[PDB]
Amino acid sequence: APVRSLNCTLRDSQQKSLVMSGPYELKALHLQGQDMEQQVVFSMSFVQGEESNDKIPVALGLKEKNLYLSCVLKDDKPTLQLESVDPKNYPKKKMEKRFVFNKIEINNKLEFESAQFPNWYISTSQAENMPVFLGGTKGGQDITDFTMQFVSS
Repeated sequence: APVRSLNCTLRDSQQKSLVMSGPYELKALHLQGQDMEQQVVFSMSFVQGEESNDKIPVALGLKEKNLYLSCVLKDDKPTLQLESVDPKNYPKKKMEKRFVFNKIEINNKLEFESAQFPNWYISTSQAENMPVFLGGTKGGQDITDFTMQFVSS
């Protein structure tokens, strides 16, 4: 209850929208028009962590589902996953580190760094219908910057 949330959608800098692939996967694809319906709405929560003018810790859950983006090791590799949680205990202000991302504002765009694995960012691929992932390479050919749209649902 003592958590401030905010509904929104994310679009990568290449203007791709995010959509639920499997029950636990997000995909980024060029979506437009009415078809923009298969687009995911997040509830962004301002949680506890080391706040700053340029870094704001948030948790990213799907709007009315008990599903959260979390960063864990899977094969020794930092990996982004959708994690289901107790729908009674979430969201909360002191989320577990896995669930926390630092939101960074860069040139009217956003980057989400994993608080658990520093310098690892939520990333999308140049190509479409590719899954959203955790990447340890800023710049490069993979996209780590986003734009956010305020919404509601």
